[PDB]
Amino acid sequence: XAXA
Amino acid sequence: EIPRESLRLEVKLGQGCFGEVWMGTWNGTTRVAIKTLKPGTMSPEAFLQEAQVMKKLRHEKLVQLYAVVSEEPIYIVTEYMSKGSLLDFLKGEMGKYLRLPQLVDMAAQIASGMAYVERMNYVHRDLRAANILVGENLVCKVADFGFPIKWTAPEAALYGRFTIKSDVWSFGILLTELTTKGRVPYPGMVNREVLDQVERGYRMPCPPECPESLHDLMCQCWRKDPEERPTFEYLQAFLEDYFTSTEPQYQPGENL
Repeated sequence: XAXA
Repeated sequence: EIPRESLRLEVKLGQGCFGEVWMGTWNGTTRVAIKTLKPGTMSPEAFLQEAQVMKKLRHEKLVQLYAVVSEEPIYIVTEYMSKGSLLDFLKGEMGKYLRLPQLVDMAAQIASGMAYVERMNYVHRDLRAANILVGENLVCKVADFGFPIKWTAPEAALYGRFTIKSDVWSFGILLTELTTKGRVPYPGMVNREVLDQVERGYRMPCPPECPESLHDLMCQCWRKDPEERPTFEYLQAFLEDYFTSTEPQYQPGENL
């Protein structure tokens, strides 16, 4: 969610 | 917390809805991965406290938090997993070559990291192949602690009952991503169609070349009644013993  | 100046963001590894991920260095001596929270998505002080709980958890199968930058944009310094995400790993070159022992091996490691979370009275909330990171020699680690409706348990998606037993449901789904080599759950069904079918008792059938013994474990993770789904301690052990206790007559096929 910060990188999928 | 650490001086943002000691951090260097070399390569961008990917971008998501709430920030980005970068390979880089720390103190010039340490290869790290830096996650960035794109401002305006999360209140700082808020994310601030959820993060303190990321410090407490320390396991061999949980991507380790190294340091943090409190100033926006927020930097989360963690450990670098060379092979990226498991979903990427599975969908990529190696998917062709991975067989059941490697897959069942990777699942056990995840069950291991989750058995630790289980003991810690914690819950992940967002368990799926996209949140498993792979390193060297097939080392898998659970990352990014919590929409993926197809990975979510009915009682969680509808009534917000998130428990370690809703992660067990997510794990059973993860198991199909492994046996399918990265394919999306409930192929041909959109979330609403999934939500409605699962409510009526529908469960995914046995993936091609997948053994019934392994599919049966999935269905146990997919029981309607939460407290009737097995623990991660059970899943960990079952998977570790798989080819001795459960499938000793196992023979490699075309894909599995």
